Amino acid sequence: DLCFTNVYADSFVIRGDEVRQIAPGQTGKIADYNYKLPDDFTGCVIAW
Amino acid sequence: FGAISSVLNDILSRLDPPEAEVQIDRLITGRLQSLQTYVTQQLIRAAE
Repeated sequence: DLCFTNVYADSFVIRGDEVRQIAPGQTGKIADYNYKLPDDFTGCVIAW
Repeated sequence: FGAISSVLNDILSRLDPPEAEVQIDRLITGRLQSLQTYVTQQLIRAAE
C-alpha cells in the first residue's frame, strides 16, 4: 500500500548464530566490523 | 525522573544509544516539566 522513493537491496551470506546481529542497535562481530544498520532503520530484513 | 541516573554524562557513557536515548528522553521530559512549572509560577507571581 506504500510508495517509496528508492529501494536498496543488500545481499550477503551469514551463518545462523549471527542472523540476529542484523538489526538496529545490535552488538556483534557482523554488526561492528562488517555491516551495521542505522538505529532509525526503515525496511525489512529477509533471510533463508 | 525514573531514569537510571540523574547525571547525563554517565548515562551517555554507560549505555549505548538504543536505550540511552530512552533514558535521556525521560530526563528531558522531567526537566521540561519542571521548567514549565517554574515559568507558570513566575508568570502568576509577575501578574500579582
